[PDB]
Amino acid sequence: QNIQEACLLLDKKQKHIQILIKGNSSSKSQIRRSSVEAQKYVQDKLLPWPQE
Amino acid sequence: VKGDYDLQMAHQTSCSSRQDLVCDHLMKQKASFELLQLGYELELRKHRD
Amino acid sequence: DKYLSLEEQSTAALTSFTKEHFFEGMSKFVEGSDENFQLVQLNVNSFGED
Amino acid sequence: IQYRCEQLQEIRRASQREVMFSAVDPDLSSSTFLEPEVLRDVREVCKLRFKFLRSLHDDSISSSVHPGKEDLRSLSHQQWMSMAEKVWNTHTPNHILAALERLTLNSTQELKKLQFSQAADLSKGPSCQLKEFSEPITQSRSCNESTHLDPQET
Repeated sequence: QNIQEACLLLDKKQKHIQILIKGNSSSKSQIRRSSVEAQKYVQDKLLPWPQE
Repeated sequence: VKGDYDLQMAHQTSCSSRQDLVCDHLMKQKASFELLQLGYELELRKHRD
Repeated sequence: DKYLSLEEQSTAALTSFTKEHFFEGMSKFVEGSDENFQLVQLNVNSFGED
Repeated sequence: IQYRCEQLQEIRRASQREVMFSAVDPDLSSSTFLEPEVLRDVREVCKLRFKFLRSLHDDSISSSVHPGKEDLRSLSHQQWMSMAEKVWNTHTPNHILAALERLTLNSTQELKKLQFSQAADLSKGPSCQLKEFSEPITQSRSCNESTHLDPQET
């Protein structure tokens, strides 16, 4: 019975590893977007003010 | 039969420990990404002020 | 790009570690456990080819 | 405007300081190299966030949804946000990134050490030479009578 419960625990941990791998790939993609958003805000909104 | 179940239990405990090691590494990587992401949000707020 | 490349190398090292010791040996060990807890009555007839 | 220019010029001067991080040779014992403050502070913020993520993971595996754990999680997240914002205000972005690169390198070397230590055990055939696994940790000497079969009978 302990051997069966340990197999179910192994499967739950395996599902969580898959969720974490997918989450870290998404987070890496989101950091890249946030870098481009900050640069674009500086170019479109801040840099024009000295001429006015 | 006794000798086989002790062997299976030892094998499962080793596999469970190795899964926790993989989880802990992925969570450390996740913690570093969320720090970087907060850095960009704070920078964008200073730019708006 | 330097940081994200180091993080890819970290992820590749993790992937190597996961391949070497989860795949080649684990699948065979789980299938055999479904046999009922019959105290092996050595009944001659049913033991297969092994 | 002048006060804001002074603040940004101070961040620029802080960015120009090269942060020396010590070489990770594995066999070199204990020596007294002082850890860079940025590496310590980034490590503690990442470790606090890791403990928070781990507490969320342990609670997802243990089906004991104890309801009194949500308030403690919100406090842990606010404490992380405040420390992370403090780190982003005390240290330059270049130094924070270089500290993260160093932390990722250390994590990659820990994984490689774990690969080499388990490969050396498989090449020894079944000869039971129980040699000197020395140091660690525990034996909390308290416990009672019970019969537990010393099970390292081969």
